[PDB]
Amino acid sequence: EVQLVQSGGGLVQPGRSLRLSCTASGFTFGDYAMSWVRQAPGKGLEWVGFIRSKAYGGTTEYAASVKGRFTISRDDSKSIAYLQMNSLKTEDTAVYYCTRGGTLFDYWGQGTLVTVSSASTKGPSVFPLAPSSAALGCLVKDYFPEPVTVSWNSGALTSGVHTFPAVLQSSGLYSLSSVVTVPSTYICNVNHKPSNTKVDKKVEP
Amino acid sequence: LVVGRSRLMRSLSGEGGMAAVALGEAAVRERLRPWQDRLSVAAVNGPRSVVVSGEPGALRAFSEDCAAEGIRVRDIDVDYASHSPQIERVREELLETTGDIAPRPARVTFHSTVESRSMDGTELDARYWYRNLRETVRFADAVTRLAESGYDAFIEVSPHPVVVQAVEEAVEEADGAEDAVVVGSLHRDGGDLSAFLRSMATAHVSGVDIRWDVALPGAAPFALPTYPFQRKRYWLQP
Repeated sequence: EVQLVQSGGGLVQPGRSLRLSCTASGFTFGDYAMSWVRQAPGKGLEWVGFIRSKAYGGTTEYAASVKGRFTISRDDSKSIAYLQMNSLKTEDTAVYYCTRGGTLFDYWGQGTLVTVSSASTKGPSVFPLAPSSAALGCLVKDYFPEPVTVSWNSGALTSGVHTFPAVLQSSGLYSLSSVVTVPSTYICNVNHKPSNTKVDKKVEP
Repeated sequence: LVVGRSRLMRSLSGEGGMAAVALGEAAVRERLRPWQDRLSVAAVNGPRSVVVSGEPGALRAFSEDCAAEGIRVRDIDVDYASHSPQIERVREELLETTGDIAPRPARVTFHSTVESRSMDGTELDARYWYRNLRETVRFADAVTRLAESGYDAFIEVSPHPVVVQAVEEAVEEADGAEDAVVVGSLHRDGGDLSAFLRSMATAHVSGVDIRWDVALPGAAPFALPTYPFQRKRYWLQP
């Protein structure tokens, strides 16, 4: 159907500003109200605010936790919706969707994932995992930012591998594990691209 | 690989040569076995054509020695003598120049000519390319027993085809199909697009499917006549 195009994600420092941008193609932007929904891991959808279309005023409404911290603007001549954020906090690393309509959330955009971070970039530290219980793997710890790629036998062994999402701990750095299963030489190759490092660590079977 | 092998073989160049002879297989082995300039043959283009490489003295002696008792020898203008025991004493520089390779899996069946078998993409390292550089390449056997595997389009990719004779005279005797097509890319007397298009059409008229819309990126289809039928008179009494 109609297309909502969204942009404005990236890396942020806790306590500064950032503005999104959402354009609309296929329908008249000057007749619909616009709502904003944030999505962060460990929680569901959350309405954060909405703005009214013209011929009905220009009143804007926000949530309790963001009233006085965020603002929403629009331009119907060039037909964009803007979300401007001041004094961002580290718990708002999220993907933002723009929804057509104030109450009937009829349409949802593709969204952009924007994150506020206090830690700098860092190379990973891959440690072997010796079985002391068949399965064997390696742990990628204390790296920044996403993503990282893990391979076994330079892309030869692809069966039985169980990579895991990098859950953010309480510190601010990422850590995941990659474990394969083999009944009973064995190395895992971890590539961190934005820091340009490639480690090949052998794991004891 | 290319540049490192190039100037590592630059150092030993100027010293020894190569000559093509066509007299027999173990025949030529017996001819130069009275010499010890060579441990194994250099290459085998066909069942009747071989190349002898090595030090200038023994190569000259064999060329002038067999010049009176058989098929004439063509001295190939090679500055060095590869596929010879001359390679061995210079391994270590090679190992320390190309000992940093990451072999990836191969999409298509790369059929080796030094291991005489279908290799995998993960088995390519410093000794693989050394072994390539040192001992024989079995090209005639490889093309013959690839022709038996069900391949009938030996398209060459080279600025000048020099192995078409060997390819045909090798595929001729294999228990497969005879109408396997062998075409080059460019010749001595042309490098334009017309010659490449003619080679492509020669490959196409024998079964290979060629997409011809790439060469006309700015045209529109025309209105053409229909198929000319060839008719006789079939008429049963009505």
